[PDB]
Amino acid sequence: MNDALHIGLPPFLVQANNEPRVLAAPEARMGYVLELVRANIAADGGPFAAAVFERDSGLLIAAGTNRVVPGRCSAAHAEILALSLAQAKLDTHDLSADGLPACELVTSAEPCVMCFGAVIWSGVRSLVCAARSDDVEAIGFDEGPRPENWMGGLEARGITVTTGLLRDAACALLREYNACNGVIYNARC
Amino acid sequence: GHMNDALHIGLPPFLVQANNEPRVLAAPEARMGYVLELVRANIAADGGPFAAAVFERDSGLLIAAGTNRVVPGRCSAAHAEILALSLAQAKLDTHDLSADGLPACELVTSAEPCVMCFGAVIWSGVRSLVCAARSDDVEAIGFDEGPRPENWMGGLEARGITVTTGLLRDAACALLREYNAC
Ligand SMILES: Nc1ccnc(=O)[nH]1
Ligand SMILES: [Zn+2]
Ligand SMILES: [Zn+2]
Repeated sequence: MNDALHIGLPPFLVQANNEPRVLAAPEARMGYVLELVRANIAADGGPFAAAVFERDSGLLIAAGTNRVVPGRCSAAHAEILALSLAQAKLDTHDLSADGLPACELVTSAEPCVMCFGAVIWSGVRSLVCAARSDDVEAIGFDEGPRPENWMGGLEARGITVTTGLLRDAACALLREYNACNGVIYNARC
Repeated sequence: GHMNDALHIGLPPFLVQANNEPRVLAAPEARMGYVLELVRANIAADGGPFAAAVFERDSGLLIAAGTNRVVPGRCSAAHAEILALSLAQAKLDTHDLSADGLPACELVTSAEPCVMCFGAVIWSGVRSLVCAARSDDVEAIGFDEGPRPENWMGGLEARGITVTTGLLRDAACALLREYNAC
Protein backbone atom coordinates (compact mmCIF):
# COMPACT_ATOMS: atom_id res chain seq x y z
CA MET A 1 0.00 0.00 0.00
CA ASN A 2 0.95 3.70 0.18
CA ASP A 3 0.47 3.52 3.93
CA ALA A 4 2.71 0.53 4.65
CA LEU A 5 5.97 -0.90 3.34
CA HIS A 6 4.82 -3.44 0.78
CA ILE A 7 7.32 -5.51 -1.21
CA GLY A 8 5.67 -7.87 -3.66
CA LEU A 9 6.91 -11.41 -4.13
CA PRO A 10 6.96 -12.92 -7.66
CA PRO A 11 4.82 -16.09 -8.14
CA PHE A 12 7.82 -18.46 -8.08
CA LEU A 13 8.99 -16.93 -4.80
CA VAL A 14 5.50 -17.28 -3.34
CA GLN A 15 5.57 -20.91 -4.36
CA ALA A 16 9.05 -21.14 -2.85
CA ASN A 17 7.62 -19.80 0.40
CA ASN A 18 4.55 -22.00 0.06
CA GLU A 19 5.66 -25.56 -0.59
CA PRO A 20 7.17 -27.36 2.43
CA ARG A 21 10.72 -28.46 1.82
CA VAL A 22 13.58 -30.06 3.74
CA LEU A 23 17.16 -30.17 2.48
CA ALA A 24 19.79 -31.64 4.78
CA ALA A 25 23.11 -31.16 2.97
CA PRO A 26 24.71 -27.72 2.68
CA GLU A 27 25.05 -28.52 -1.04
CA ALA A 28 21.35 -29.32 -1.28
CA ARG A 29 20.41 -26.12 0.56
CA MET A 30 22.60 -23.88 -1.57
CA GLY A 31 21.48 -25.86 -4.59
CA TYR A 32 17.86 -24.86 -4.05
CA VAL A 33 18.94 -21.29 -3.35
CA LEU A 34 20.72 -21.19 -6.69
CA GLU A 35 17.52 -22.43 -8.33
CA LEU A 36 15.73 -19.31 -7.10
CA VAL A 37 18.55 -17.26 -8.52
CA ARG A 38 18.01 -18.48 -12.07
CA ALA A 39 14.28 -17.96 -11.50
CA ASN A 40 14.69 -14.49 -10.10
CA ILE A 41 16.79 -13.44 -13.07
CA ALA A 42 13.96 -14.66 -15.27
CA ALA A 43 11.42 -12.72 -13.19
CA ASP A 44 13.28 -9.46 -13.82
CA GLY A 45 15.33 -9.53 -10.63
CA GLY A 46 18.97 -9.27 -9.60
CA PRO A 47 21.13 -12.47 -9.65
CA PHE A 48 20.79 -12.92 -5.88
CA ALA A 49 18.74 -15.20 -3.62
CA ALA A 50 18.59 -16.50 -0.05
CA ALA A 51 16.62 -18.75 2.29
CA VAL A 52 16.38 -19.29 6.04
CA PHE A 53 16.44 -22.86 7.29
CA GLU A 54 16.06 -24.54 10.65
CA ARG A 55 19.77 -25.36 10.31
CA ASP A 56 19.55 -28.56 12.37
CA SER A 57 16.78 -30.22 10.34
CA GLY A 58 16.92 -28.57 6.94
CA LEU A 59 13.36 -27.28 7.04
CA LEU A 60 12.96 -24.39 4.60
CA ILE A 61 11.38 -21.51 6.50
CA ALA A 62 11.51 -18.59 4.03
CA ALA A 63 13.23 -17.44 0.86
CA GLY A 64 13.97 -14.07 -0.68
CA THR A 65 15.57 -12.67 -3.80
CA ASN A 66 16.70 -9.30 -5.09
CA ARG A 67 13.62 -7.28 -6.12
CA VAL A 68 15.34 -3.91 -6.02
CA VAL A 69 14.63 -2.62 -9.55
CA PRO A 70 11.36 -4.37 -10.35
CA GLY A 71 10.37 -3.55 -6.78
CA ARG A 72 11.56 0.08 -6.84
CA CYS A 73 13.05 -0.62 -3.42
CA SER A 74 16.81 -0.43 -2.83
CA ALA A 75 16.40 -2.25 0.51
CA ALA A 76 14.74 -5.29 -1.11
CA HIS A 77 17.86 -7.45 -1.22
CA ALA A 78 17.69 -11.24 -1.02
CA GLU A 79 18.80 -11.41 2.62
CA ILE A 80 16.39 -8.70 3.83
CA LEU A 81 13.42 -10.44 2.23
CA ALA A 82 14.21 -13.94 3.51
CA LEU A 83 15.09 -12.66 6.97
CA SER A 84 11.83 -10.76 7.17
CA LEU A 85 9.49 -13.39 5.70
CA ALA A 86 11.20 -15.78 8.12
CA GLN A 87 10.55 -13.47 11.06
CA ALA A 88 6.98 -12.90 9.94
CA LYS A 89 6.23 -16.64 9.58
CA LEU A 90 7.64 -17.47 13.04
CA ASP A 91 6.00 -14.20 14.10
CA THR A 92 8.86 -12.57 15.95
CA HIS A 93 11.59 -10.02 15.26
CA ASP A 94 14.00 -12.47 16.84
CA LEU A 95 14.83 -15.74 15.11
CA SER A 96 17.16 -16.22 18.07
CA ALA A 97 14.07 -15.81 20.25
CA ASP A 98 13.34 -18.16 23.15
CA GLY A 99 12.04 -21.46 21.85
CA LEU A 100 12.46 -20.87 18.12
CA PRO A 101 14.88 -23.24 16.40
CA ALA A 102 18.42 -22.25 15.49
CA CYS A 103 18.06 -20.59 12.11
CA GLU A 104 20.51 -20.36 9.21
CA LEU A 105 20.67 -18.03 6.20
CA VAL A 106 21.93 -19.56 2.97
CA THR A 107 22.87 -16.88 0.40
CA SER A 108 24.10 -17.11 -3.20
CA ALA A 109 26.77 -14.45 -2.51
CA GLU A 110 28.67 -13.02 0.45
CA PRO A 111 26.35 -10.37 2.01
CA CYS A 112 26.72 -6.66 1.33
CA VAL A 113 27.29 -4.06 4.04
CA MET A 114 23.57 -3.31 4.50
CA CYS A 115 22.60 -6.97 4.80
CA PHE A 116 25.78 -7.67 6.80
CA GLY A 117 24.21 -5.89 9.75
CA ALA A 118 20.76 -7.11 8.80
CA VAL A 119 22.19 -10.56 9.53
CA ILE A 120 23.51 -9.56 12.93
CA TRP A 121 20.12 -8.30 14.13
CA SER A 122 18.02 -11.05 12.52
CA GLY A 123 18.70 -13.70 15.13
CA VAL A 124 20.13 -16.42 12.92
CA ARG A 125 23.13 -18.25 14.34
CA SER A 126 24.75 -19.23 11.03
CA LEU A 127 25.45 -17.69 7.59
CA VAL A 128 26.29 -19.84 4.55
CA CYS A 129 27.53 -18.13 1.37
CA ALA A 130 28.37 -19.21 -2.16
CA ALA A 131 29.84 -16.46 -4.35
CA ARG A 132 32.82 -14.68 -2.76
CA SER A 133 32.75 -10.89 -2.59
CA ASP A 134 35.19 -10.54 -5.50
CA ASP A 135 32.88 -12.48 -7.81
CA VAL A 136 30.14 -9.99 -7.09
CA GLU A 137 32.51 -7.05 -7.39
CA ALA A 138 33.74 -8.65 -10.61
CA ILE A 139 30.52 -7.64 -12.34
CA GLY A 140 29.52 -4.32 -10.80
CA PHE A 141 27.30 -5.08 -7.82
CA ASP A 142 29.06 -3.28 -5.02
CA GLU A 143 29.39 -5.04 -1.66
CA GLY A 144 29.69 -1.70 0.11
CA PRO A 145 32.10 -0.54 2.86
CA ARG A 146 32.10 -3.60 5.17
CA PRO A 147 34.29 -3.23 8.28
CA GLU A 148 37.61 -5.09 8.68
CA ASN A 149 37.14 -8.82 8.99
CA TRP A 150 33.36 -8.67 8.87
CA MET A 151 33.44 -12.46 8.81
CA GLY A 152 35.37 -12.34 12.06
CA GLY A 153 32.91 -9.82 13.41
CA LEU A 154 30.14 -12.37 12.82
CA GLU A 155 31.93 -15.37 14.30
CA ALA A 156 32.44 -13.17 17.34
CA ARG A 157 28.71 -12.61 17.74
CA GLY A 158 28.09 -16.34 17.43
CA ILE A 159 27.05 -16.17 13.76
CA THR A 160 29.16 -18.86 12.10
CA VAL A 161 30.26 -17.92 8.59
CA THR A 162 31.00 -20.04 5.53
CA THR A 163 31.72 -19.06 1.93
CA GLY A 164 32.55 -20.81 -1.32
CA LEU A 165 29.75 -23.41 -1.14
CA LEU A 166 28.78 -24.20 -4.74
CA ARG A 167 30.74 -21.12 -5.78
CA ASP A 168 31.32 -22.54 -9.26
CA ALA A 169 27.66 -22.74 -10.29
CA ALA A 170 27.09 -19.50 -8.38
CA CYS A 171 29.63 -17.53 -10.46
CA ALA A 172 28.21 -19.10 -13.59
CA LEU A 173 24.74 -17.88 -12.66
CA LEU A 174 26.17 -14.39 -12.11
CA ARG A 175 27.72 -14.41 -15.57
CA GLU A 176 24.81 -15.50 -17.76
CA TYR A 177 22.93 -12.79 -15.87
CA ASN A 178 25.51 -10.20 -16.83
CA ALA A 179 25.60 -11.79 -20.29
CA CYS A 180 21.90 -10.91 -20.51
CA ASN A 181 21.62 -7.35 -19.29
CA GLY A 182 22.11 -4.87 -22.13
CA VAL A 183 19.19 -3.29 -23.99
CA ILE A 184 19.84 -4.64 -27.48
CA TYR A 185 17.46 -7.59 -27.77
CA ASN A 186 18.82 -11.15 -27.74
CA ALA A 187 16.46 -14.09 -28.26
CA ARG A 188 18.96 -16.38 -26.50
CA CYS A 189 18.19 -14.54 -23.24
CA GLY B 1 2.96 -9.11 9.08
CA HIS B 2 2.71 -12.57 7.54
CA MET B 3 1.10 -12.63 4.09
CA ASN B 4 2.19 -14.61 1.01
CA ASP B 5 2.07 -12.58 -2.21
CA ALA B 6 4.20 -9.86 -0.57
CA LEU B 7 6.26 -8.78 2.45
CA HIS B 8 4.02 -6.38 4.39
CA ILE B 9 4.79 -4.17 7.38
CA GLY B 10 1.99 -1.97 8.65
CA LEU B 11 2.50 1.52 9.98
CA PRO B 12 0.59 2.88 12.99
CA PRO B 13 -1.97 5.73 12.58
CA PHE B 14 0.35 8.62 13.27
CA LEU B 15 2.91 7.32 10.77
CA VAL B 16 0.28 6.43 8.20
CA GLN B 17 -0.85 10.05 8.50
CA ALA B 18 2.71 11.39 8.39
CA ASN B 19 3.12 10.05 4.84
CA ASN B 20 -0.11 11.59 3.55
CA GLU B 21 -0.26 14.92 5.33
CA PRO B 22 1.21 17.65 3.09
CA ARG B 23 4.29 19.17 4.73
CA VAL B 24 7.04 21.63 3.83
CA LEU B 25 9.76 22.45 6.36
CA ALA B 26 12.36 24.69 4.73
CA ALA B 27 14.74 25.02 7.70
CA PRO B 28 16.94 22.11 8.90
CA GLU B 29 15.90 22.44 12.56
CA ALA B 30 12.28 22.36 11.38
CA ARG B 31 12.82 19.03 9.65
CA MET B 32 14.62 17.58 12.67
CA GLY B 33 12.00 19.03 14.99
CA TYR B 34 9.25 17.24 13.09
CA VAL B 35 11.27 14.00 13.12
CA LEU B 36 11.71 14.19 16.90
CA GLU B 37 7.95 14.62 17.32
CA LEU B 38 7.59 11.36 15.39
CA VAL B 39 9.91 9.61 17.81
CA ARG B 40 7.59 10.53 20.67
CA ALA B 41 4.46 9.21 18.93
CA ASN B 42 6.33 6.04 17.99
CA ILE B 43 7.36 5.46 21.62
CA ALA B 44 3.74 6.09 22.47
CA ALA B 45 2.92 3.50 19.80
CA ASP B 46 5.01 0.69 21.29
CA GLY B 47 7.85 1.51 18.94
CA GLY B 48 11.54 2.12 19.52
CA PRO B 49 12.98 5.64 20.20
CA PHE B 50 13.88 6.19 16.54
CA ALA B 51 12.32 8.14 13.68
CA ALA B 52 13.38 9.65 10.37
CA ALA B 53 12.12 11.10 7.11
CA VAL B 54 13.12 11.84 3.55
CA PHE B 55 12.75 15.46 2.37
CA GLU B 56 13.60 17.03 -0.99
CA ARG B 57 16.84 18.65 0.17
CA ASP B 58 16.23 22.13 -1.14
CA SER B 59 12.43 22.48 -1.01
CA GLY B 60 12.00 20.84 2.39
CA LEU B 61 8.96 18.88 1.24
CA LEU B 62 8.14 15.82 3.29
CA ILE B 63 8.24 12.79 1.02
CA ALA B 64 8.03 9.99 3.55
CA ALA B 65 8.69 9.18 7.20
CA GLY B 66 9.53 6.01 9.09
CA THR B 67 10.07 4.92 12.67
CA ASN B 68 11.48 1.89 14.45
CA ARG B 69 8.94 -0.92 14.24
CA VAL B 70 11.04 -4.01 14.90
CA VAL B 71 9.04 -5.39 17.87
CA PRO B 72 5.42 -4.56 16.99
CA GLY B 73 6.07 -5.47 13.36
CA ARG B 74 8.01 -8.67 14.09
CA CYS B 75 10.70 -7.53 11.63
CA SER B 76 14.26 -6.83 12.79
CA ALA B 77 14.89 -4.93 9.55
CA ALA B 78 12.18 -2.35 10.21
CA HIS B 79 14.39 0.57 11.37
CA ALA B 80 13.34 4.22 11.02
CA GLU B 81 15.70 4.60 8.06
CA ILE B 82 14.76 1.48 6.08
CA LEU B 83 11.07 2.33 6.15
CA ALA B 84 11.40 6.04 5.41
CA LEU B 85 13.76 5.26 2.48
CA SER B 86 11.53 2.54 1.11
CA LEU B 87 8.26 4.45 1.19
CA ALA B 88 10.08 7.31 -0.50
CA GLN B 89 11.39 5.07 -3.28
CA ALA B 90 7.80 3.91 -3.50
CA LYS B 91 6.11 7.32 -3.76
CA LEU B 92 8.60 8.41 -6.41
CA ASP B 93 8.36 5.03 -8.15
CA THR B 94 12.10 4.25 -8.43
CA HIS B 95 14.70 2.38 -6.39
CA ASP B 96 17.01 5.30 -7.00
CA LEU B 97 16.39 8.61 -5.25
CA SER B 98 19.42 10.16 -6.94
CA ALA B 99 17.75 9.06 -10.17
CA ASP B 100 17.67 11.33 -13.20
CA GLY B 101 15.05 14.08 -13.11
CA LEU B 102 14.34 13.86 -9.39
CA PRO B 103 14.99 16.73 -6.98
CA ALA B 104 17.83 15.82 -4.61
CA CYS B 105 16.61 13.94 -1.56
CA GLU B 106 17.75 14.25 2.06
CA LEU B 107 17.19 11.95 5.03
CA VAL B 108 16.83 13.70 8.37
CA THR B 109 17.21 11.13 11.14
CA SER B 110 16.72 11.04 14.94
CA ALA B 111 20.01 9.21 15.55
CA GLU B 112 23.08 8.10 13.60
CA PRO B 113 22.40 5.05 11.38
CA CYS B 114 23.20 1.47 12.41
CA VAL B 115 25.69 -0.37 10.19
CA MET B 116 22.67 -1.88 8.41
CA CYS B 117 20.85 1.37 7.68
CA PHE B 118 24.35 2.72 7.08
CA GLY B 119 24.57 0.59 3.97
CA ALA B 120 20.86 1.24 3.41
CA VAL B 121 21.35 4.97 3.01
CA ILE B 122 24.21 4.39 0.61
CA TRP B 123 22.00 2.36 -1.77
CA SER B 124 19.04 4.72 -1.48
CA GLY B 125 20.20 7.58 -3.63
CA VAL B 126 19.66 10.20 -0.94
CA ARG B 127 22.32 12.86 -1.41
CA SER B 128 22.65 14.02 2.21
CA LEU B 129 22.17 12.68 5.74
CA VAL B 130 21.41 14.97 8.71
CA CYS B 131 21.46 13.28 12.12
CA ALA B 132 20.41 14.44 15.62
CA ALA B 133 21.76 12.17 18.37
CA ARG B 134 25.32 10.84 18.21
CA SER B 135 26.36 7.18 18.42
CA ASP B 136 27.57 7.19 22.04
CA ASP B 137 24.18 8.74 22.86
CA VAL B 138 22.65 5.65 21.28
CA GLU B 139 24.83 3.03 22.93
CA ALA B 140 24.15 5.00 26.08
CA ILE B 141 20.52 3.87 26.25
CA GLY B 142 21.37 0.30 25.33
CA PHE B 143 21.05 -0.04 21.57
CA ASP B 144 23.66 -1.44 19.19
CA GLU B 145 24.94 0.44 16.13
CA GLY B 146 26.78 -2.64 15.01
CA PRO B 147 30.30 -2.79 13.59
CA ARG B 148 30.83 0.06 11.13
CA PRO B 149 33.87 0.65 8.92
CA GLU B 150 36.50 2.98 10.35
CA ASN B 151 35.15 6.45 9.58
CA TRP B 152 31.74 5.66 8.09
CA MET B 153 30.97 9.33 7.66
CA GLY B 154 33.87 9.41 5.25
CA GLY B 155 32.42 6.52 3.29
CA LEU B 156 29.19 8.45 2.81
CA GLU B 157 30.92 11.70 1.97
CA ALA B 158 33.11 9.88 -0.53
CA ARG B 159 30.03 8.31 -2.08
CA GLY B 160 28.25 11.56 -2.88
CA ILE B 161 26.36 11.71 0.42
CA THR B 162 26.80 14.75 2.67
CA VAL B 163 26.95 13.95 6.38
CA THR B 164 25.88 16.50 8.99
CA THR B 165 25.14 15.61 12.59
CA GLY B 166 24.47 16.79 16.12
CA LEU B 167 21.45 18.84 15.04
CA LEU B 168 18.88 19.25 17.84
CA ARG B 169 20.99 16.48 19.35
CA ASP B 170 20.26 17.58 22.91
CA ALA B 171 16.52 17.50 22.31
CA ALA B 172 16.89 14.04 20.74
CA CYS B 173 18.53 12.76 23.94
CA ALA B 174 15.85 13.95 26.34
CA LEU B 175 13.66 11.68 24.21
CA LEU B 176 16.11 8.76 24.38
CA ARG B 177 16.64 9.14 28.10
CA GLU B 178 12.88 9.37 28.66
CA TYR B 179 12.42 6.12 26.74
CA ASN B 180 15.13 4.41 28.75
CA ALA B 181 13.64 5.76 31.97
CA CYS B 182 10.56 3.69 31.16
N1 LIG C 1 19.96 3.45 15.57
C1 LIG C 1 19.17 2.44 15.83
C2 LIG C 1 19.56 1.46 16.75
C3 LIG C 1 18.70 0.40 16.98
N2 LIG C 1 17.46 0.35 16.31
C4 LIG C 1 17.09 1.29 15.41
O1 LIG C 1 16.03 1.21 14.84
N3 LIG C 1 17.93 2.37 15.17
ZN1 LIG D 1 22.72 -6.85 0.65
ZN1 LIG E 1 19.40 1.15 11.60
